[PDB]
Amino acid sequence: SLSTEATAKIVSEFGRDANDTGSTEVQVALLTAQINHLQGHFAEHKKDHHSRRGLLRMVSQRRKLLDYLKRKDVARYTQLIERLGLRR
Amino acid sequence: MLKAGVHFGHQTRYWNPKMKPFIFGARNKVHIINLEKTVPMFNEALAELNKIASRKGKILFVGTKRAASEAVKDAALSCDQFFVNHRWLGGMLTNWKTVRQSIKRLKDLETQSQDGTFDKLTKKEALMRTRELEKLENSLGGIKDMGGLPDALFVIDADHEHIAIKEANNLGIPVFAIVDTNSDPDGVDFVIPGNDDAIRAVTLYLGAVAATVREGRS
Amino acid sequence: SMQDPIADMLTRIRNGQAANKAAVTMPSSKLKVAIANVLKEEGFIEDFKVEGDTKPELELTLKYFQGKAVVESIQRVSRPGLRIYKRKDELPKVMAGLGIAVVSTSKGVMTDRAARQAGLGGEIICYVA
RNA sequence: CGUAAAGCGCACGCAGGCGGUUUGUUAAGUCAGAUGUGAAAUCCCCGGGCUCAACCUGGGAACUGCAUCUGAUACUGGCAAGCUUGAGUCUCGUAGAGGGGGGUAGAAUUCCAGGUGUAGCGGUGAAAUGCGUAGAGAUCUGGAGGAAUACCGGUGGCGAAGGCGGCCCCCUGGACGAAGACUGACGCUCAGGUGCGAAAGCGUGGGGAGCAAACAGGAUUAGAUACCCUGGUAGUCCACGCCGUAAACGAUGUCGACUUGGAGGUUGUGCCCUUGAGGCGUGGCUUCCGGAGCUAACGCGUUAAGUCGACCGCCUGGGGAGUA
Repeated sequence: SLSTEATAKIVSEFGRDANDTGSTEVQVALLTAQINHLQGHFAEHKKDHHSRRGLLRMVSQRRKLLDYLKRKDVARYTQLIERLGLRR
Repeated sequence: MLKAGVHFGHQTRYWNPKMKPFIFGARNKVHIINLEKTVPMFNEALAELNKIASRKGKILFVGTKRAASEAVKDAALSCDQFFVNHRWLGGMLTNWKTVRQSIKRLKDLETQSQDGTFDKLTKKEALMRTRELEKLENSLGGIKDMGGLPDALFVIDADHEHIAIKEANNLGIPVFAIVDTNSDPDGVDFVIPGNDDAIRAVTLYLGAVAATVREGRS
Repeated sequence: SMQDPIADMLTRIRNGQAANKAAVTMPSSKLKVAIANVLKEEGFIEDFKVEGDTKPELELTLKYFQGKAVVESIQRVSRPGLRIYKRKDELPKVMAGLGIAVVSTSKGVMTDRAARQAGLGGEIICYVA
């Protein structure tokens, strides 16, 4: 699911450092990466509910990473959604 | 202090938590007691029995297992205080008012059978009283002399005689128990780490107690 | 999730006293020793010592007159659910006044019995008996 | 609040409540002293006055408060800067009836067509219904279908819960362990809200072997709108919608800390001798028995009903009624 190579590009273009595995904006980006893909399995296969519970985890969890950022570095949050085209 | 190679530590894979201080652990999943925090311990055990012993004490030895009984008998009437080796009637102490009356049956028979009243009846019928004499001798025999109530109740085990601790520590008679690394010391007054299930060890304990008991008499 | 660490620090003793432990440890914080400062200072718990530079974990040593605990009772009061502050003139007595109560003044955490005679009072934390 | 009344069936989650650790700061909460206002009578305390009393009455205390000034700064909050245990991301593997889709194989069931061949077959406590000389049942050969996956299979595993089982492939969720990396409290819970949610049932449309509500027939019985027997519609099966209730039950809310043992099971991983089915650790999950303690008892017992802390839900006699 978004295999190792697919991952590395996200951190790469969201690189504060090589092994910046854990910065937020990287995560949100990965979250974005998988979710956009995941709507590929759910366009069809709509009845696949069990997977849905997992998809929900990511979205909402990603959201929780949003609000942490906003109240911690608006320059990061504001640069972010405007480049990852968020907010419906 | 290691005068013997059989007291060292034994009894099980299934220990009992309350036996935690005094331990080494070896192969076969058998604990080996830490004799180091044993030797000092029974010394005052040996000592404390003596102070009341020298005060013309009333010491009880209780044993069972048929492989622990003999040494006790060999050691208690050795010169002095009373013992019990066969199945000790649960209640010889906390209900001694009733057991005491039993001895009147015994002291009768014990005398009658050999010079007194044993044959003014039919042999098989007169036989029945004989068994009762042995039957009384078998269990109650070791207390006949006791009278009143104890001053101390030395024992070999804690579990196999679990009925002692809950009783002896109920009228308060000071007990002295060699608890295996299996038993529960809770009620025992002077908990002596050691082995029950041995024989060369137990006659050492008896032999250990046999010493100062022989001084107490005064 | 471990929202009242002091409650926990109170908790540990009551349990350690139950199981005849010898010493108990915890993620020691600035506050935790302050309470510990008192407890030892009045003699309910034997000596404390703290090791650490990144994981400072105090080890409070208990105490026993007999095998029974010496802390017959201990009780977290000021809950994060419910802060309760009492005035100088409002300070209660615990165990006819012989059991002590740990209160927080503006002179630092200190037994009410001594904080009473500092002439002021504040947040009550726990009791002991 | 396991069984007595009472943990929503389960999950995500906004408001709300609560929050790890370090330093500085601020002074909201908190706190000390003071100040003003807190009407009197009434209540209380020592008095006093009617012969006493009730009653009157002097003086004090008190009126648990509110606003302001002045500070105290532990704790709590705001704000600023951190830190790593909480939490989360990546590197690599491992196990799994997790979920959806699309193929597929064997066994049997009934059916239908042939060959053979002949009076029963089926059934029951004993019968009859029914099927059969227009030739069954039996056996052989073959085809057509539908639904379920023996053995493996196990107080095994997986999933939030409902639930999940032949094999294969594609799509896809979660979990666990290693040695490190990295963000640096990003948390815990959550009325309302959203979603899921056995079975039976509803609606539209496909299927229909077996099973089978309803119903039919034969029996049983005193009667037998049943228990039994022969059949049999819906239904169950598939798709898409719907319903949202169940003894949706470990009758045990969620998260977290702590608190003596024993014996198995399952699944990772470190080491010693794999020197030979091993021996010694370290983690996840799980089964029975059990100690302190707890509970009304029964029992729970490191996965507590023990010891606390955060948040929610819920109870307040029986029937009436889970009804109007």
